[PDB]
Amino acid sequence: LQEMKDIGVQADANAEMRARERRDRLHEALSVNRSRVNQLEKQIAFCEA
Amino acid sequence: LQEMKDIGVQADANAEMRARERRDRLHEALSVNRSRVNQLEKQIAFCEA
Repeated sequence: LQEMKDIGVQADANAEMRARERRDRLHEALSVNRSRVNQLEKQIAFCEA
Repeated sequence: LQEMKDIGVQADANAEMRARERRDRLHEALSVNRSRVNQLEKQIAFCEA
C-alpha cells in the first residue's frame, strides 16, 4: 500500500472505468474540434482572399 | 520473480539507458518530421489559395 502511494495512484476499479470514459469522450470531442478548425481555416483563408 | 516473468521485460541497466536514448532521439525526430510536414502543407495550402 506504501508502494501504491509512492507510485502516487488511487488504483480503484470503479474510478478506472469512470476516468477512461471521461477521457475518451474528451479525446473524441478534441478530434472533432481539430477537424472543424481545419475546414473553417480553409473557408476563412478562401473567403478573405 | 513471477511478476517479472509475467511483465516479460529483461530491463538490464545497460538496456534501460540504451532504450531511453533511442526512444528519446526518436521522439524529437518525430516532432521535427511532423513539423516539416505541417510547414510544407501550410506552404502548399497557401500556394493553392
